[PDB]
Amino acid sequence: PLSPLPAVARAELDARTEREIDRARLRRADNGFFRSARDVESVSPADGHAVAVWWRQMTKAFMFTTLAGLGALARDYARRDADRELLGAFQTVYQVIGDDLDNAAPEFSAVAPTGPAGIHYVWWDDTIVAPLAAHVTEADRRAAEELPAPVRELLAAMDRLAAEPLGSAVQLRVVETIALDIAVGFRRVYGKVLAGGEPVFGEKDQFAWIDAHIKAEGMTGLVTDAERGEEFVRLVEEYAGLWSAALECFGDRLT
Amino acid sequence: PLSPLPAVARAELDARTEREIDRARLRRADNGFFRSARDVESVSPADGHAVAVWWRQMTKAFMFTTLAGLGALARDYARRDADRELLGAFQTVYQVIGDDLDNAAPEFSAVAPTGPAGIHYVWWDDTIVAPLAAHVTEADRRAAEELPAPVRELLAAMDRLAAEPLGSAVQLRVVETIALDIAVGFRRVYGKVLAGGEPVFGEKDQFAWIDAHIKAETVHGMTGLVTDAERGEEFVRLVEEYAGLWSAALECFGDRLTGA
Ligand SMILES: CC[C@H](C)[C@H](N)C(=O)O
Ligand SMILES: CC[C@H](C)[C@H](N)C(=O)O
Ligand SMILES: [Fe+2]
Ligand SMILES: [Fe+2]
Repeated sequence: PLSPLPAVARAELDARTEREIDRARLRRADNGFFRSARDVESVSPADGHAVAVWWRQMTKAFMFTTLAGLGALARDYARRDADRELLGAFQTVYQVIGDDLDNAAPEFSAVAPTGPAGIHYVWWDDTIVAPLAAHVTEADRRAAEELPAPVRELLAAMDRLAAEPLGSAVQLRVVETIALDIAVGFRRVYGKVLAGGEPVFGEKDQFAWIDAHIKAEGMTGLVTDAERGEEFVRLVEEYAGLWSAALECFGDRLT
Repeated sequence: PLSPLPAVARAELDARTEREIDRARLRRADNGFFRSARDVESVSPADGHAVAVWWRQMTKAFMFTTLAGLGALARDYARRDADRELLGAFQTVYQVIGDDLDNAAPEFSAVAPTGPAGIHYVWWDDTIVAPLAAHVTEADRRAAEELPAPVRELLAAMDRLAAEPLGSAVQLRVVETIALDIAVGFRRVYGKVLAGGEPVFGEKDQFAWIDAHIKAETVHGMTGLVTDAERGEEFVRLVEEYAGLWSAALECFGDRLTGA
């Protein structure tokens, strides 16, 4: 009869994880991506396009490997009797993934393309990558798809967490924290990409994907014993560090 | 370059799949569960309770192992380029799971409890198993939890499909075919449970779980996830196995309703 840790023990896990995120240099003030997105004067199409391709692959992998992690947990709950407080947290994960896979929240369903075109990595590909690709060469496009080492390392960690029953809680706990600052950074960068001196993105609804996200924006509820709690913090530490290294790679390329 | 098979080959897979469901004797007129549910004059609390406990465990495993199977497919899609037609079929699996996990379809959310109390195996436990359990002895309650062999075999197949990237497609293809007849069967069975001379289910709203399932299946493809001919053969083999085990588990229900 599986149950979550007592509340006060879960509050401690929340504080420890909020500290690891601090420690990983992911806050609006500490990560170079959020800073460069604000500081830099203009962005070349090739630089903006490369970051857009990297993000497409990162968010694709985030969605699918978080769903896989939820499935790993589902496999366990098929063979145990999770109590209703655990089941509620399990439902939350399913609901949150539904933003990226099916535009669940009204902030998304009103504006997103329907069907598969609305899946968030596809919607990003169609509305950010594609208009930038017209301003770059095929050789550039192929180069952008050879992902840099910090992005590759984060994707490798997502593949490992795809098999971990704690994996979806780890990924959503970290990503939900930094999501809004990422979205605001993108709103800024792609307003500053210029081609014939002129902005590539110059209408309102070319930012639909980004603005829907800024509008739109407990996981420890799935920890069932103190040991799994320790594993949760260990995994958050690894994953938060890899996310930070990947976002600094964004900042470096934008300069 | 990951794409569904051409529409001609998928239509052929669909026909082979319908034939496997026919051969498994899962149709309305074939399976002993639907027959017994229509024919029996009355159902004892102990017999109704046992079937409801077995059902609770079967539908709990169906939900979690189908979601696990979707996760196994997600593992593969994380590193491949599935085209938009595959992605659309993937979205559909996610949406359909949401009925049981989150009462996604409006027919369900209009009556279901909110939060985890609305998960379908939990809602069944609270509204069907619990009122029946008031009318059975402790010995009988413990016996009901000793699941019979055909039920255990089906749960084991569900565990095996939890790891299979085709597993969610296999389970939904079969269950969506038989869901209406199962729900109608339960409406008939639990309408005929009497304790003393009184109906155990004497108020319309006690049937809410069953009536919602009947409406959702009434008022309203998985082969689209098959990406080559070798996977198509595996899909048909898995459907044959899984449909056979579903039919045997339902035959076990029918036997319980007609026992000496
Ligand atoms: C990593 C996920 C981010 C924050 C966003 N939800 C997206 O669709 O890309
Ligand atoms: C096996 C699933 C059946 C058809 C129903 N959806 C339920 O919640 O039990
Ligand atoms: Fe998203
Ligand atoms: Fe259901």
